[PDB]
Amino acid sequence: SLRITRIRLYKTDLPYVDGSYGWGAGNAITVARASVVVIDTDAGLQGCGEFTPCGENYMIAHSEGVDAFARLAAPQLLGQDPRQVARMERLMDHLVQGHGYAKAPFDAAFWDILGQATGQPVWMLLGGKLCDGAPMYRVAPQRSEAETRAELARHRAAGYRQFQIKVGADWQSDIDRIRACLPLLEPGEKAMADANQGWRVDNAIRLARATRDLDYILEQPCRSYEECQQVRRVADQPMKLDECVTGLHMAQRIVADRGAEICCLKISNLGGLSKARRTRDFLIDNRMPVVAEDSWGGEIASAAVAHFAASTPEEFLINSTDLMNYNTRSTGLGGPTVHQGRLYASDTPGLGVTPDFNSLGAPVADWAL
Amino acid sequence: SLRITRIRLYKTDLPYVDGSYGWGAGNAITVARASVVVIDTDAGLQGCGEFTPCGENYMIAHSEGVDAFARLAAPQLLGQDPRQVARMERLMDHLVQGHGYAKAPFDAAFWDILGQATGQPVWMLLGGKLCDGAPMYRVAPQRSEAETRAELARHRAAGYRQFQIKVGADWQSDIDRIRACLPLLEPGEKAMADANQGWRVDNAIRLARATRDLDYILEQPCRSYEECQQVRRVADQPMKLDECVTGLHMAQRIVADRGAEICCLKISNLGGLSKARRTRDFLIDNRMPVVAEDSWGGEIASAAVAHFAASTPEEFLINSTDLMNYNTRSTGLGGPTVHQGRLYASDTPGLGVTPDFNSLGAPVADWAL
Amino acid sequence: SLRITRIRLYKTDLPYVDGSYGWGAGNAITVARASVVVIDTDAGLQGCGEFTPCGENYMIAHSEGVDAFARLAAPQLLGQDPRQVARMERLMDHLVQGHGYAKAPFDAAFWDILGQATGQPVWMLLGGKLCDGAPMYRVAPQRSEAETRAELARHRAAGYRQFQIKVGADWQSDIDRIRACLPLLEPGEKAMADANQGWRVDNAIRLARATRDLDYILEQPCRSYEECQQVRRVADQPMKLDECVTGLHMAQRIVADRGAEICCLKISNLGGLSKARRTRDFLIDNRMPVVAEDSWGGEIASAAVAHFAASTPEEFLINSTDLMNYNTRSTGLGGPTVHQGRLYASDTPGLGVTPDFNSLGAPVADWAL
Amino acid sequence: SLRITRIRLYKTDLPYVDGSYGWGAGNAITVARASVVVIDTDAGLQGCGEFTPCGENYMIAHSEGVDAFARLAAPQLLGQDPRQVARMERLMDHLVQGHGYAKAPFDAAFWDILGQATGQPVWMLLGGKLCDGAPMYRVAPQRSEAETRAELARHRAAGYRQFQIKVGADWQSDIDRIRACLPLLEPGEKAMADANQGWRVDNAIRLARATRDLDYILEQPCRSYEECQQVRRVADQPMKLDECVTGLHMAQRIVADRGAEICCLKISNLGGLSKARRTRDFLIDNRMPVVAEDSWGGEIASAAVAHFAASTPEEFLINSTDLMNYNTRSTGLGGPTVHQGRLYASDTPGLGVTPDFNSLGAPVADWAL
Ligand SMILES: [Mg+2]
Ligand SMILES: [Mg+2]
Ligand SMILES: [Mg+2]
Ligand SMILES: [Mg+2]
Repeated sequence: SLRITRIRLYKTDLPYVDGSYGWGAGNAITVARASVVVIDTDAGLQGCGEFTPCGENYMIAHSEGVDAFARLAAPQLLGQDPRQVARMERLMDHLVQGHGYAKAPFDAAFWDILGQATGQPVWMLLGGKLCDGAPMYRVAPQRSEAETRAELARHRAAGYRQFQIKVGADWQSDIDRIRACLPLLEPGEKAMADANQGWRVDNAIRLARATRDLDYILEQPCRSYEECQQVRRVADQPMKLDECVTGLHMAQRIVADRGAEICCLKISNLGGLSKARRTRDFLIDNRMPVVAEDSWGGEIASAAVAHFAASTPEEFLINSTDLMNYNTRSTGLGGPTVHQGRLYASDTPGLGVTPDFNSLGAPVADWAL
Repeated sequence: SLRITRIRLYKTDLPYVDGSYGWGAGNAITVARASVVVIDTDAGLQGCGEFTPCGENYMIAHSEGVDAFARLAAPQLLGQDPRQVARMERLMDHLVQGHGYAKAPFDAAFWDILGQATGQPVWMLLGGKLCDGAPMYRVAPQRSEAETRAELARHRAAGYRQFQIKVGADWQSDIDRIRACLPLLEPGEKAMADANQGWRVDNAIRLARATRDLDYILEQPCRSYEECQQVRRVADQPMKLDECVTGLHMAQRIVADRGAEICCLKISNLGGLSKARRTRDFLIDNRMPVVAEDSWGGEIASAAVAHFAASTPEEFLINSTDLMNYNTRSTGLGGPTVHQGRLYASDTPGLGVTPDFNSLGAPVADWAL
Repeated sequence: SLRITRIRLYKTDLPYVDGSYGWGAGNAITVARASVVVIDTDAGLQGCGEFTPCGENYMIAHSEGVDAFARLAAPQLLGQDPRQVARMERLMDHLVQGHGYAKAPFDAAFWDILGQATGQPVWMLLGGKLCDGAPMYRVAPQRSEAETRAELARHRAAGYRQFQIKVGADWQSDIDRIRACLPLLEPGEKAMADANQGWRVDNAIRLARATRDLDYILEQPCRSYEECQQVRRVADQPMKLDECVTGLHMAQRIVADRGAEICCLKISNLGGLSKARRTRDFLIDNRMPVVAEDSWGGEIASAAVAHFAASTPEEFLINSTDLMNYNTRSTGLGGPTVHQGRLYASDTPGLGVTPDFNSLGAPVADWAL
Repeated sequence: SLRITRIRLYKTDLPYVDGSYGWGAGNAITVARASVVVIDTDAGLQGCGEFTPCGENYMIAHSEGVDAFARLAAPQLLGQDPRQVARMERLMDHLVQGHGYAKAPFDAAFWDILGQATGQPVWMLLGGKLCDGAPMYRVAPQRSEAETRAELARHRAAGYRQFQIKVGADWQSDIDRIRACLPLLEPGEKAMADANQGWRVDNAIRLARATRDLDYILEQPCRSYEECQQVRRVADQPMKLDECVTGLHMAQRIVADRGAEICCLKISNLGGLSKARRTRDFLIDNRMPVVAEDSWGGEIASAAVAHFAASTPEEFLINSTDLMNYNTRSTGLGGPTVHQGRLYASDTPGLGVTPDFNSLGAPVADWAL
């Protein structure tokens, strides 16, 4: 028998590593606001979760929305059994409809507590270690042709075989970016051109027609699924859908249409690790390749990502990412590690992460039974 | 770290409690043939699982198929970590395609071992106790109409408030059998008419038109999904689909069509608890009412059923049944308990059931290292 | 009048002529396990049939399943009239649902008995000799450039005009294999790239795109039909479906969608010569090109293949294969022949084959009336 | 080895046993014009076939069309092997397109020859005796309440349990016919209202709505399939489709829509026994109830019908009919028999009928090798 005796909410800043990070149609990242949920039990077990967006207009999700949900839910979540992850899921969904991003860090703490109570890592409770090290990608580059060929060779020797070309702000120069990058990677390598919902549908098509002879992954060219499918009418490139993959309902529709070659799964865009796990399991059973990820964050959100990716079948997992190494600051102590281009989950009980209390500060809100 | 060190296959007879069990187009269960899989490990943890068909021609499943599969798979499973349920699932699926019924006892034994290794019941590893005592039904087999009135008094006495009327042997007398049964039930009580694929489409339509002024659940009127949809065109009765619900592919088709009011989920028909869980979770998310069951069997089969039912949201769980109480003989020691017409899962680690070695006899096959 | 008086089951090892057979996503048939069914009658007419899998995970079928089926069904088949193939078909399908592969050798033995009782070869009862010598293909060859050009020349000289490029284990080098083999063929000639369910959907699309300028038959690129259709969205190459063609239900779907250019018909994957003939005749009437085959096997299986091929209209028959020539051991005495790259059925009554009792050994099971 | 040496065409009058035969929207058949084909071989095996329309405007078929087909095709069939029924089918279809009704007597004669060459009845060559005595219907009656009771009592005692009401000339009084006939038959019995393509779609709907509380079979209410489907939008009655079922293509459409509860199969409307068998087997595999019959005719047409019925699975065979007993004159010697309201095929080799050369008179056309 277990009871939740306390809920606290922490908030901190996570500056970008380079200082400047561009995405989509001219968006700006410099500081990302983190929300850390800490849940305490009468047996002295404590779990932590995290939601951090990559921009406040990236998905149907913003940083102040975690506080507002917690204020309604946390008094109603006190005295309840936290290792019963699905029971907590249904209770949080009975308290407020939608708002999945805000429930996400609570759910990760519940999975963390389940892991500690069972003496097992989170990947074990998600089915086992189906992937020994998730493959990763490098977000490189932007620079000169001679510098690009050098930096790709530094990524190649480090073990990276997959590269993201960040596009979506100017379809015409994006054509030039794609055309110049692809002869610079060698035979076995993957390039994904992510527009981050950035192109208008006509301009997306012009780019597809101009790069029709080329082998790359066309990733989220437009905002809606319907615009993306309209681009797909012309585009033969393996299409990766990301921001529009908001849950099981959209996954069902992507499957019904065979509407993408890769589905990108962001844990908090799917509304928590419980819902993210169910969407991937559905997509895997329908033999759809997936990426296992979250929007942004430090060690705590990255620990959930690592366990999500390790529990994905190796045959169908395209990549994952090391979200904690995109920041100069931290949210938790521990989390996942990176070894030779691959992302590895912890094998210790729970999420393998505890809150970095000194980085976060005193809690901004607090509910004790 | 854990390894499978021994696999034993057991076979035993399970005689029916009321002599004959009339189901379908003229079939009968007097003695059902149980198949029990016992898995040993190097840490001394033992898991067990059971498949028992309710008739050898009922679904795409028969008792001798378990032996056949076990001969092919069991040497390949020795030395493997049975706690990693999804890894075993994919291993078994890599070794043979389909034949899910035969993989089902092995899958139940893994969830048993993982349960013991975590110190938790199977319902906790399936999400939590989302239902505290599954509302039960009792099947009233194909007998005379004067002696099913007394059987519905006998089953109501045992605390059941839901009754499955076995029909499907003759549409004409089945109309009479339905019309006589319905005014013999009190407020709050439900009836389902299960034809067990027995009716021809034209006859099923005739039955549906003749009983249009009545409230009962029309269950699997014909063999195929398509046939049942042809009936549904005319039949306004809530339709339960059962035998044709073979997996997630069918679940997807049923949801796309909104093709039933109830989907029955038999563990062995879905290919084990791992796959059953996922079809359950998919249907609940699409707000399809479910029944959590298996085909037939003793305490071991019933243990997996009870944990499956307990982790199903009570809002969407129509019923389950106590399979172990249909037989005069046992497969297991322990298992689930029933109290006032509700089925309760065990709260002890693992499945909460061990093999009844004295009832089972010497194993028919034994693989060790 | 005729009655089955004895059913015997034989099992034997069929080793591959060239050691190992590399198919699909990295699989190997070093030794195949043959299942031979032998049926005796009260007029002393004997029938025989064979199911042998090309890998135990190739389709929904394994070698131990025949044994399992026979144990349940054979006591019920004694005393029954084997000439009446549809009655026997019916009976089997009443005893078990699905498991068509296991029913397949029984069905072939019945067609064998009907042929002997009517004094006609099996092709005659299948409709007549609609093809005089079925075209064949060679697997060809994974070698040098000169050694390939020379080995294709000797197969060409021997009468072969069609070649199978075995692919499916590595999309990237599979591109190279297709690109290197096509300029080595001359122009009346046909290449089929069989991935054997090997590719992930995205990689199959990459391959199809990189070889869009090339004329070849793209064969079963992915596991499921839906995945193959997703590849077909992009690939203009004639598509051959094979392992997903499991029955009439699927053929209807394929025809409705116009979803392939060639349908590959494996006798045992269709559930026997009775269901294979009906699926064949359905596709032919809808003007779909067909291949007439089976999974694997000796002379007994090949005899069923040859008569199946001989009764396929020449205009729509793509090829067949000499399965008996892939092994170093025999299941049968007699069987079909190969002349100038073409497969010829026997013209003597029945299947044209008797069991090689010296090779088969002691029967593993024997039921007598 | 066998060769067609001689083809003869005969023509004869078959007067209706009860004067005039009222069907559809104002049609009457008093004398039907039979076309009998007689095929001789070099081994002295003779085969016969028959097509007789029930009215020249009944289906896409008339009596004079057999002559026309024969004059074009018969010189091209001399020297051919008649036992190879699919080779003959495909030769005919190569010589002319469509006109299957005219090919139908030739097809029957080839099945006759094959049965003689193999020493087996045609039902054996169509799979076996899957129905022992096909159930029959009586087209009765059409008169007063006192006279209908006496007529249904003699039919009941004679074994009949199924009754056709000939309607379709006046929807308004067809409502009254249905309404007055249905309560004059007991629990087990059945009744089909055959409008024989006769109602206009709005009138068919008015009839459907007026009788929406009644248990009968709505048979071919309108001419086209689409008109029938429009009626079916409103009509919950089991729908029987007949004249519009012209072949496999239409049977595929019917299956896809699940657009009927019974399909009526007329051998000559399907283009002969070969296509008729393939269409039936397809519908039975899709679990559609069928009627096995033909348009009209004497002992030769009825022999083919009885063999067609006998090889239809009894679970799915609704009824058949004794065509020879509707006429006062003969086309053949032998044919099927009737006992206790069931139609029985012959067990002797071939069709079980020879041409009644004395009734047929001089051959109208004669082709010799
Ligand atoms: Mg992205
Ligand atoms: Mg049921
Ligand atoms: Mg193939
Ligand atoms: Mg009719």
